[PDB]
Amino acid sequence: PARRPFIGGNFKCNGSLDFIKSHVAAIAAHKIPDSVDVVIAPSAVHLSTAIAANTSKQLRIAAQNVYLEGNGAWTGETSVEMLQDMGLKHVIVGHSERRRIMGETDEQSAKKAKRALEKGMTVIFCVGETLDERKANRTMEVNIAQLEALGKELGESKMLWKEVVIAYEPVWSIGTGVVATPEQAEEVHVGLRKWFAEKVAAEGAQHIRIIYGGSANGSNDEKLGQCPNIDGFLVGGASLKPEFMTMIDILTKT
Amino acid sequence: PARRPFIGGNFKCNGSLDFIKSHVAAIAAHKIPDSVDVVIAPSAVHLSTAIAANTSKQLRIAAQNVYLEGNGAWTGETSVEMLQDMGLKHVIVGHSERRRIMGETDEQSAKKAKRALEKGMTVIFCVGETLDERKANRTMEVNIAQLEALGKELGESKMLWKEVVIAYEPVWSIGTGVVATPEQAEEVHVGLRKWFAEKVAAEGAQHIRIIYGGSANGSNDEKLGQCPNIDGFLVGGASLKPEFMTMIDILTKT
Repeated sequence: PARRPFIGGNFKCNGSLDFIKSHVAAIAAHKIPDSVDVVIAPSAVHLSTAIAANTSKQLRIAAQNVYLEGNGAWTGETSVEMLQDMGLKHVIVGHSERRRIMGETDEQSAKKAKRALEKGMTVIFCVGETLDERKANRTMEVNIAQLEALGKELGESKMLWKEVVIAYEPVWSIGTGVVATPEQAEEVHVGLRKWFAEKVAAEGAQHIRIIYGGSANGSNDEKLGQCPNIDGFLVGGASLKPEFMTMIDILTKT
Repeated sequence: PARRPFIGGNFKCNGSLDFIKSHVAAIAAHKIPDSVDVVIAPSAVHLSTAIAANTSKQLRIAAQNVYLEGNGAWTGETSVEMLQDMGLKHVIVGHSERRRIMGETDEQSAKKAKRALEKGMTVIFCVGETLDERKANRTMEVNIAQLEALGKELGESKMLWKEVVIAYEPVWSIGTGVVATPEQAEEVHVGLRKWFAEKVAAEGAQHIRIIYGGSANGSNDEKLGQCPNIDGFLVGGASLKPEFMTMIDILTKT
């Protein structure tokens, strides 16, 4: 049973018009196969610019964040319809930064993802646990509660999980001084697909994509691809460098 | 003690690319004097596009929000550096929608204005109280507090107030169509300028631009402008309508 390899690029709060132009062009030129999905998430101010630079059939732009309200009195916010009007398919939801740093609740992350999913978008729905929580031993407790909020919000319409790519962020290895082992990452991915099968759809638990946003590198990734329940990567800082193309290359070979 | 009149328009989380082009060009095609400061805030997604539609030499584009950190791991967050790279001089800060709905603290809003102010942006700082607060009679107290948090962050560099525009938006007034009588609108501006001379500076107070926000509209706008301490308007709903251009004519004539 094969799921489709999927790699995301998260630029976060990085870039200028020129860097978008030069970087997007860089990735676009890299030969991208059709067995693989490649997405990059530029900052909102750069969506229009990145999209002009994308001369690629294969690659597509995503957005880092969106709101749980349609167009309205929501200053400082983007809506799904603004995204779709610009021709965007993918958006990132639940990133650790917005959850952990910016006070974004599981409900807001789940409410946000559902809304987008209703309208046909693919959501990179991001979940992960911090070191305190790993140490508590609630690795599963924390991730599943993040996931369960999505199950609850999607609810009856479980068709929507189809457009969800799970992103596991090993937040506890982000300069905690602790790095992840491919074993530890895989163990989590197995544990999550187990939840989805057991509590959503056993049939569709083999079709969902779960990617490892966990300090994946040019190396230590050829290993990570090998992990069977790891379906690809959500790169962060490295998505701003040419290392990113190489990471793409690995996914294909693996 | 003459203040240069300032009218700002907030699209809020509204717009389509096509809409943005057409409207921005309808505004640019309007005769704007060198006497009045005009600024419009489209969504971050539409910033590039709005700047391209803008053929005016007086009109400026603004941002409805900015983050309090710089470039880096703030997924879903825009930075002043991104803004200035795009050629933006104005950003909106401390809007009741984000304050009263999304949980932006007073200091969160204060640290955003300061950082954007340090890098020489002209900040549209928003203050305002809820229907309750006004009834509890806590108007000046609330407006002062939101205003104080900026003082605290600014601290020694008090001149960063020079490029501050203050928008008092009654919380009750906004959207509910119910609005502030000129007697009322003016009442608040005196207290706020009272605060500024009192707490900040007595020469700079003469020059700080306090603009009135909320349900501003034709006919009504007219007396509102005549109020000698109301230096302009922050428009939401009508900024989207051809009405906005009319509003600028009134502001100047006044």
